[PDB]
Amino acid sequence: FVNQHLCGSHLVEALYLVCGERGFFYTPKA
Amino acid sequence: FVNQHLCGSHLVEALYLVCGERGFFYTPKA
Amino acid sequence: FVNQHLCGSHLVEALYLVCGERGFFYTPKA
Amino acid sequence: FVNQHLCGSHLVEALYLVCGERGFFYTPKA
Amino acid sequence: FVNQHLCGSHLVEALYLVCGERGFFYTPKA
Amino acid sequence: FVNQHLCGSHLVEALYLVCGERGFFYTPKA
Amino acid sequence: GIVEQCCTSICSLYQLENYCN
Amino acid sequence: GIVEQCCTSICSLYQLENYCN
Amino acid sequence: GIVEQCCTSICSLYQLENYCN
Amino acid sequence: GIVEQCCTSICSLYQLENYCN
Amino acid sequence: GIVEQCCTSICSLYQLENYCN
Amino acid sequence: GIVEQCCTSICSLYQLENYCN
Ligand SMILES: [Zn+2]
Ligand SMILES: [Zn+2]
Repeated sequence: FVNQHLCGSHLVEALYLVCGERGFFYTPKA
Repeated sequence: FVNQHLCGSHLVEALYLVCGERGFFYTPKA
Repeated sequence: FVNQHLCGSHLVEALYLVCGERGFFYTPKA
Repeated sequence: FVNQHLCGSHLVEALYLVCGERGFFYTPKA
Repeated sequence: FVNQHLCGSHLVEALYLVCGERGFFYTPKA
Repeated sequence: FVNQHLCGSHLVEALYLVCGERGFFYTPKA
Repeated sequence: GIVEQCCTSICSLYQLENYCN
Repeated sequence: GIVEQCCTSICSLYQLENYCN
Repeated sequence: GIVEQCCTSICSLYQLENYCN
Repeated sequence: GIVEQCCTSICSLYQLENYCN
Repeated sequence: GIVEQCCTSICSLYQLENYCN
Repeated sequence: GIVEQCCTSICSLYQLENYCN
């Protein structure tokens, strides 16, 4: 697998693909 | 606003547009 | 709801989500 | 170009790529 | 990582996130 | 049809729309 | 859940706000 | 309409140009 | 336009509803 | 193919790596 | 490449068809 | 955060799994 710049909605689509059924949390304030 | 039929990654997009920087939790069923 | 920067195709996807069945118009020339 | 089966937000994406800056009107049925 | 049900343009997105700069070949069936 | 700037995943979604069933190749190294 | 309701049935943006942090 | 035809059946990019401003 | 208010500057989901038919 | 398997059934990211250049 | 012609510079939908198999 | 590691800087698909529940 490779490394990339993931910003905005592109970043959460990546989170959806990786986590899938497990679900995930998006906390930019963290 | 109107009612929407959101499935798959289209739902996480909608969450990102509604919550923005506040962040959000995606928790699908087991 | 929050405020954001929406550009390009990301902007029309937002228009689709907000307008839905009502339809919408994208006129950058305006 | 080829024929495509476009539904939901995938249709507005295709409109944005074809019309570009010319803009376009999205008018689904009542 | 988890198993995913990818159709249409959602599959090319997943390919882009996995392959990145390495590039990839999209070859659907005849 | 018009001309535009297509970068990242937006570029491969365009390739999917134009090529469709023919398939395509994304080779940034080229 | 909200994830299932939006896809089997329909949901509103106001319902989706219940999931913002 | 074009919105319904593309989804129930199929449409071409040339048909979609009929909707550009 | 919508681009100067939402892309260059920032806009709310409510401002986007002004472009709905 | 991989394109059909992912959509009719399911596929993993590891299977998709077989298609990177 | 496709990136230098479509991302850095601008390209038409016709130029994108050169990358189709 | 996830934004400073994946957006500002670059991150791998493995680093994204730390944000999965
Ligand atoms: Zn879809
Ligand atoms: Zn983008």
